[PDB]
Amino acid sequence: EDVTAWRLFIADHDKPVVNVIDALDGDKLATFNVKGPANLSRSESGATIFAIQGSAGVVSTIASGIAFHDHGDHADIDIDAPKLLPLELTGKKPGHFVERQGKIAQWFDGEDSAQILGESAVLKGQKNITKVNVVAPHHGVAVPYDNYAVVSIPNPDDASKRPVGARVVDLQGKKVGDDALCPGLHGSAGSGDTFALSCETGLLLITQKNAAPVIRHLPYAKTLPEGSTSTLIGGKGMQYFIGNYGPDRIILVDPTESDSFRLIQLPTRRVHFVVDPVRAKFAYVFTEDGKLNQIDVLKGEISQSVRVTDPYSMDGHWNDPRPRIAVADNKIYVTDPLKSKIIVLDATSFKKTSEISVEGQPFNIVAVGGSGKVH
Amino acid sequence: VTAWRLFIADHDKPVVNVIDALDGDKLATFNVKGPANLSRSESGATIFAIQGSAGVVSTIASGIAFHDHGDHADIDIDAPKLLPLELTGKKPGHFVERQGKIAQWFDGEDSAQILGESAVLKGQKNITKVNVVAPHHGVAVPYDNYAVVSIPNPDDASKRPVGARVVDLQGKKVGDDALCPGLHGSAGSGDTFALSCETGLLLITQKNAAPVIRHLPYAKTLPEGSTSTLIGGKGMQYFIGNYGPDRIILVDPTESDSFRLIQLPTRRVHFVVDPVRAKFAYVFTEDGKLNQIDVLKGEISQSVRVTDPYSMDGHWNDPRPRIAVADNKIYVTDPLKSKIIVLDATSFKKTSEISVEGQPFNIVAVGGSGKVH
Ligand SMILES: [Zn+2]
Ligand SMILES: [Zn+2]
Ligand SMILES: [Zn+2]
Ligand SMILES: [Zn+2]
Repeated sequence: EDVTAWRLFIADHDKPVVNVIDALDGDKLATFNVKGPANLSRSESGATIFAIQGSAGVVSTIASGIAFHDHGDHADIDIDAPKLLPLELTGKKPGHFVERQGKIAQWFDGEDSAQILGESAVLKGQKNITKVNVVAPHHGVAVPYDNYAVVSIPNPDDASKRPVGARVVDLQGKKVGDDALCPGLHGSAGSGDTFALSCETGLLLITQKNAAPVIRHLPYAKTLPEGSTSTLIGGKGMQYFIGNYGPDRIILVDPTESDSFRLIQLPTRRVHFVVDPVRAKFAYVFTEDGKLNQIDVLKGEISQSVRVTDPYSMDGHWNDPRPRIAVADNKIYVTDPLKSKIIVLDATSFKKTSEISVEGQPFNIVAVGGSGKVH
Repeated sequence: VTAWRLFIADHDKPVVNVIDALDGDKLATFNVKGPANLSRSESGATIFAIQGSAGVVSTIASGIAFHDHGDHADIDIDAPKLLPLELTGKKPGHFVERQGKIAQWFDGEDSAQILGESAVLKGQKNITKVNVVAPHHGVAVPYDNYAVVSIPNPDDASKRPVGARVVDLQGKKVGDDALCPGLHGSAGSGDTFALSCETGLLLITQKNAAPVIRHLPYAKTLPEGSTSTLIGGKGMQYFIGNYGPDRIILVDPTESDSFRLIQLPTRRVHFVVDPVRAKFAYVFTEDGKLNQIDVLKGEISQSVRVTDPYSMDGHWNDPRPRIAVADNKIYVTDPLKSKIIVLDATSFKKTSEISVEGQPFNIVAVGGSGKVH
């Protein structure tokens, strides 16, 4: 038969719980108790979910229960119950998580090393870690490559400031080549074979073929107004990045083209954004007015908006829970933490079709899934 | 005299259209029983329309065949036509032709079907049924008086097969099992046939005895990943496989360092080899680009945007482009726009868009050049 399966993973803002919900009909598949409130990341394969618990000093790992086999003209889908895996990563203040092609790099803001591992080992229940020295504890990022990593460089005068650039290291932590300076580095995302790190002058763009990774700097277009990016997302089916650019602007970046940057002005301040992995021409931004906004990436504009929640005006209460967006199959999911629900929209009509009740303050959300044959 | 033809299956309708590759003109439309995957014979004389949901494989005389004088070669050009021969059985799957021997797998049967290409064009339905122990999603490779067949999982055959073995044409085991967990992916290139699995490749060769299977493990220097789908060089001996969805591996079975990795810009939608200029292969990626692979250099040598993006997320059977090479052109189906894009294989410049009613999807090309008089 032919089976479609998608799952939501939803972290509570206050309680150390991750809920798993069937995205297609909203029923509860599992509740996992962890140590602290979590931020969530999925692997590219979708087979693992990582729950980063900064205040608890741990990263927990969940087997999503959905995995695929690439068989050319068809795909197979393997479906099992979601489960908490034995793999935990421990260290002071876990921060940015980056996974690509099964390679995993977990940053720890309070440690002098990042932890590199692999998804295939994790799924088998093996913990096989490489600790890579990052010189001094700082709020940084590590990007995993074949036999190398790219790591942020701590500010040499006060490591509590933002990092000052990035460098290639081998997996013994040995610097390779020259430092790529990028003052005020913060923000990271991948899109296809290109990884981006944002800073005050532009983006660092990283690729790897059959040698060490190569870092190039793309400065912000001179046609842009003053600003810089501190948070990034990356297209899935098409190569691009979207960054913030001040609190009510975003930029769209094409790393494959010379006419690289386009500015979109939002009517109110940005709460969250995500790309649509299924409909590659679209991304979504949620704004403080309570509206979900459809971004037409190729036209470089907001193509439509719809009210989903009451306003979450962020001026003055920057720390409180706010909506987060996920996409699964042909639906868009928006958490409404203050109402203990998730709003479900049809992606193409851009209208609400259902809502899912989730006790607590459902906050961070990621989705995995697809369809395949079952023989 | 030159003649090339394209056979194009609709994604949803039981239709196979035939187009003259040189001017784009529609030549024929064949109505079959269900939506078809398409395979061609090595000779190009026959096209096979595998209709999984319909329980049948139909056979089409392409209308282009070659016969010799020794060497030389004449090109015999006729209208394409449906042939009476049909293979029937539950859930036809993998088609493997090797040297005019054809092996058709049926996921729902306990036997695979072996036949000759010649015997099809001559109207003969002489099917040899080779027992494969239990129904499973496997593969059979035909040899002279033997076949190599996948081994079903002994627990439940519903899982992926666990290896391959040589059998006689009754299905009686010959020799020892070649274990290869999670076996899937099959292609031939020159004197070697490859099956991929989670530990590496099985490589099959044959002289005057049973075929011989050896295991080529993935090089320990490779990143984590595995291969589950393969294509084989035609005119140069190599294999190309996936290695996760946005990478391919190039495999040279004659080199001790057999594996070379290539990073794709985005995830792979389809790939084929170039049978005319054998040092090239082509990968279509979800970003809508066609990528030329220079196999000798081990690199992507050029890329061009051909379609809108077709993300590999969604459903596995959302309609997406497929590639075929004919003469000095490359053809890319664009199912959601009811058309085929034509590019010059050297310059990668688009020369034509051929509209085809429906959702043109799977595509294969046959043809060549010979004398007539
Ligand atoms: Zn298959
Ligand atoms: Zn399969
Ligand atoms: Zn941060
Ligand atoms: Zn002649």
